[PDB]
Amino acid sequence: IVGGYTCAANSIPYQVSLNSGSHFCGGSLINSQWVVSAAHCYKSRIQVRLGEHNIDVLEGNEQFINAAKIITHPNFNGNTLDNDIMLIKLSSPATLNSRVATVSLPRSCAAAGTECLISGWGNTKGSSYPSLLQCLKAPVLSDSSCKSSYPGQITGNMICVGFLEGGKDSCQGDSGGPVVCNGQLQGIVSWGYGCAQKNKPGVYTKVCNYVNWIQQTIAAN
Amino acid sequence: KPGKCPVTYGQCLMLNPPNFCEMDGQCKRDLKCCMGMCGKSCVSPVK
Ligand SMILES: [Ca+2]
Repeated sequence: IVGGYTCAANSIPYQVSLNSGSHFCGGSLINSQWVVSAAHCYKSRIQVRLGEHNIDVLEGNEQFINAAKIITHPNFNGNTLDNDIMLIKLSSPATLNSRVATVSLPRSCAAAGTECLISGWGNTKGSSYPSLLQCLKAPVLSDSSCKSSYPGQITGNMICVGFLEGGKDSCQGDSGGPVVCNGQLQGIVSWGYGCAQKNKPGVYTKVCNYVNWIQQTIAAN
Repeated sequence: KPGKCPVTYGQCLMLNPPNFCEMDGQCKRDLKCCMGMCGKSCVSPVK
């Protein structure tokens, strides 16, 4: 997160870290046993870390739970990043206290201008990862804006969230993390051209298109 | 292999994206090993 602020400790209880030796992606806890992330964050072995604030210091609050299964969207295109969504089943459920909670799926897609919270442990510039969870308030942008910034590359499954002036954006290491608007998961950190560049807002998987796929996939697993 | 890697424009927001190949010889048929939006993979060459 470039241009954001350090979150209050544990104020984003649905935010997870995906770890396979170190943090590499974010994720969103949507029920006690299921995390939603980006398909491009796929690894054959993942440990999910819940309750985190300082990813580099055990603060007591953490749950460390391995992934038992990992299901990428069947139509994921690794070359265009269309359908950039995956689900992770925890090998045992997380305990839901005040420091680990679920986030709701959307009831519908967010209107342009809806104000959202984006979070993660990605770079805050060069690099590198901050220790403490970062936070950034940002609005959904019109499809029109999104496609002027990235002509030909925005599918029906992508939304742009942020500022066209730049300065404020998700960055490398925020991949797979949440965009939450009026208490609903609306975006998954996916891609962009650099970070915080002018007319290059972040591109996000449009989670509202996947509500049924999420429920169906969970139902079958 | 003959041809160029395609021009790309975004990058996935992962620091160390996955590489599914290191050289063209690891790619079937006329496919090249190219950095894309998210790491290296076998893709069709351009002109
Ligand atoms: Ca910690």
